[PDB]
Amino acid sequence: MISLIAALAVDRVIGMENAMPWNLPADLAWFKRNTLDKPVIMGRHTWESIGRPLPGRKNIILSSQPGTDDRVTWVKSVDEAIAACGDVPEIMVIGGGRVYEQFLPKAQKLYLTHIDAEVEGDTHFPDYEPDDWESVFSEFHDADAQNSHSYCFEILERRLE
Amino acid sequence: MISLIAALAVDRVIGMENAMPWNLPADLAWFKRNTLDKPVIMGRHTWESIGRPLPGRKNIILSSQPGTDDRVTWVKSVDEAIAACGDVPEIMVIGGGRVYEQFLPKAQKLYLTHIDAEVEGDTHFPDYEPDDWESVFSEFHDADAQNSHSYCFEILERRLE
Ligand SMILES: CCc1nc(N)nc(N)c1C#C[C@H](C)c1cc2c(c(-c3ccc(CN)cc3)c1)OCO2
Ligand SMILES: CCc1nc(N)nc(N)c1C#C[C@H](C)c1cc2c(c(-c3ccc(CN)cc3)c1)OCO2
Repeated sequence: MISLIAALAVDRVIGMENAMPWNLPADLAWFKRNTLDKPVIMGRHTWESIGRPLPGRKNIILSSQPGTDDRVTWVKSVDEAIAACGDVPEIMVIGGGRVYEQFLPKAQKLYLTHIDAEVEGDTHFPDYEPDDWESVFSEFHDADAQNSHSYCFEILERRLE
Repeated sequence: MISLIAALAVDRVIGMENAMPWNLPADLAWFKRNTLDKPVIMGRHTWESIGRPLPGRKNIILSSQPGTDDRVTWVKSVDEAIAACGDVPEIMVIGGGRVYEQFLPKAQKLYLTHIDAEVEGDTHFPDYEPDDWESVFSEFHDADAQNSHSYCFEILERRLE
C-alpha cells in the first residue's frame, strides 16, 4: 500500500529539509527508519533539493518534464509511478505538496511529524478529512540539545469502513 | 508540593481562556481534572477574568492591591500564598504569566497543554530549563469536532538530583 510521509509545522506548512526547523535530526532518523528499503516517489522540486537518490531503493520522480538523471525512474502519471514500484508491501510518497495532493486519495497510511514551530510558507500538506483517518500512534518529544523544537510523530490509517 | 498548570500555544504564548484556542474543551476538562479539590493560586488579572471562585477549594489571589472580594483569600507574597494553602499534598498555580514566573523556582511539577496553534500575544510561559525538568507523561490528540486544533498534554517533574 501507499503511504505519505511528511514533516508539518503549524497550520500544516511544509518545506524542504535543508532549512530549519525541518532539520530536526530526530525527524531525519524517523524518516530514514520508515523509508528504509522501500521505494520512494517524489516530485521534481524535491528531487532537485535532494540532488541524488536515496540509497538502496527505487527512487521514482513524478514530473511532466523529461528526465535528466538516469539514476532514478521518471514517470508522468500517478499510475505509472505506482506500477514502477512493482509488487512491494509499502510505497512511500515523500513530497512535495503537489505530489502529496495527487497521492492522498490512494494513500492508506500517513506518517506525520508535527513540529511545534512557526514557519512562513506557501505550500501546505493536504487537508485530510479527520473523519476518514484513524490515529493509531503518536509519540511526543521535548525540545533538547539536538532538536530545537518539540515534535510529535503520528501515524494514521484510513478508516475504509 | 507546588505545581504550575498552563495551556501554551507555539513559542510558549499564554492567554486567558475566554478567547480561542484556549477554549479547547479537552483542555478545560484536563484542567478541571488536575485541579479538583486542590487549592489554586492565581494573579489578579486571572481572578478578574474568571469573575468568581473555582468551586470546592481554596482560591488564593496573589496581588499587591488590597482584596475586593471576600469569597477568596488575598495575599501579597509568594510565601503568604503557600502558607495559606495549609498542609496539603499539592498546590496548583493557575496563572498568569507573572505568577508562573514567581512560582517556577519552588515548583516541582508542570502540567502543560501544548496547543498546535498560532496566537499573537505579549505574555509567555516561563522559560523552564530543559535540563532541570524530566518529562514523565505526554498524550497527543488530533483536532476533532469539539477541539479546533491538535493538542498534547504533558507532565514534567523537577530533576532535583
Ligand atoms: C527528512 C525530511 C522529511 N521528514 C519527513 N517526516 N517526511 C519527509 N518527506 C521528509 C522529506 C524529505 C525530502 C525528500 C527531502 C528533501 C531534502 C533533503 C532530504 C534528505 C533526506 C535524507 C537525507 C539523508 N542524509 C538527506 C536529505 C529529503 O535534503 C535537501 O532537501
Ligand atoms: C482551562 C484553562 C487553563 N488550562 C490550563 N491547562 N491551565 C490553566 N491554568 C488554565 C487556566 C486558567 C484560568 C484560571 C482561567 C481563566 C479564565 C477562565 C477560567 C475558567 C476556568 C474554569 C471554568 C469552569 N467553567 C471556567 C473558566 C480559567 O474563564 C475566563 O478566564
